[PDB]
This record gives sequence, structure tokens and C-alpha cells, in this order.
Amino acid sequence: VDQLTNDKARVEVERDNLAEDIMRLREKLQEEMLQREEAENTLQSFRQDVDNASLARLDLERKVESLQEEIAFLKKLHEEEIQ
Amino acid sequence: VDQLTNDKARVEVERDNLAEDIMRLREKLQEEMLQREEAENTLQSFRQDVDNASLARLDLERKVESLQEEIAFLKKLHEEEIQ
Amino acid sequence: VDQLTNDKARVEVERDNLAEDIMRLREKLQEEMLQREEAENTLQSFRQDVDNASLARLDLERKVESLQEEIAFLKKLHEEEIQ
Repeated sequence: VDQLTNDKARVEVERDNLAEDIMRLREKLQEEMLQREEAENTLQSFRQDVDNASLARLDLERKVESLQEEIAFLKKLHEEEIQ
Repeated sequence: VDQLTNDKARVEVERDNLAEDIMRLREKLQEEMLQREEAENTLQSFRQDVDNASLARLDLERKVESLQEEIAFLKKLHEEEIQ
Repeated sequence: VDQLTNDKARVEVERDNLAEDIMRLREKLQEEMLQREEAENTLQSFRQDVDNASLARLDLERKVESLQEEIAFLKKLHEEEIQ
């Protein structure tokens, strides 16, 4: 009457193999997570870099204009007054 | 003769647990997808930022050269002509 | 006495479906991997871009100072000597 010895062995084999595939995908998944987590950090550092670059490039543009004004005045001074 | 009541219960337990692990990996996977999708967007914005920075840094380099030329002429004017 | 024909069919159905879910998650996982791998490359190119931008923005700041010095000397020359 009783009969479950060969069936539970089949379930065990199919379970083992399915577990192995789930295992590999999990390990790959964890690997991608750490990678994209460090990528997020590198992303932050990049964002902080471009803004500071935008600040210093602004200070340069303003000082360049200052040089342009002072030169234009040097040009409207010694060349066209009395002579 | 008939016998499948205890076997289908074993399959059900192993199925439930395998489904749970597949479930968690799926949720983590979806989480990584949204994260890397927003990272792709931040990547685009960064690319657009560095090119525009490269355009304005070019306009500055050209105008700096212009200042250098006009100064060099101011220096070759009032100091070394007649006096 | 013998009895495993209907049980192995149940295991087969549950196996097929679990395999299908594992299959999809695997394909999504592979897709995220290639995406984050190319993102890593774009990350490298960005890093190389910001440093070179930092080098040229430095050369500009130094030359701007040079222009400031030469102008300040042009201003302390023709306006306040003998006249």
C-alpha cells in the first residue's frame, strides 16, 4: 500500500538543480548590486566635480571680462587724447 | 492501489520555498533596474554638461589669446617707438 | 503496488513553470549586466574628461593671472611716472 520512496527522490533532484540556478542568479545579482552601488558613489563625485568646474569657469569668465574692460580703456587712453 | 496524497504535499512545500527565493531575487532585480535606469539618465545629463563645459572653456581660451595679442601690442606701442 | 506515474507528472509541471520564471529573471539579469558594463565604460570616459577639463581650466587661470599682472604694469607705467 505505502509508496513514496522513488517520488521524493525525484523531487529532491529537481529541487537541487533548480536551487543551483537560483543560486547562481543570486550571486550575479549581488555582484551587480555592489557594482551599481559604487557606480552611484562615482556618480555623486562626478556631479560635485562638474558644479565646482562650473563655479571656477564662471570666475574665469568674469575676470576675462574685467581684463577686456581694462584693456579697452588702455586703448582709449594713450592713443586718442591730445598727442 | 491509489497513492499520491503525501507526495503532492512534498512537491507543494518545495515549490512554495523555491517560489519565495525566486520572488526575492525578482524584487531585487526590479530594484536594480530602476536604479540603473535613473543612472542612465544621470549619465546623459553628465554627458551634456561636459560638452557644454568644453564649449565655454573654448570660448575662454580664444578670448584669453585675444587679450594676449592686444596686451602684446600695448607693450610694443608706448615703450618702443620714438620717445 | 507500483505507483509514480501521476506524481512525476506533477513534479514536471511545477518544474517547468519554476524554470520559466528563473529563465526570465536570468535574461533580465544578463540585460542589466551588459547595461551596467557599458555604464562603467561611460563612467571611465567621464572621469578622463573632468580631469583634462581641470588641467585646461588651470592653464587658463594661470594665464589670466599673467594678463592681470601685465595690465597692472601697463597701468602703473604710462599714467604715473613723469608727465
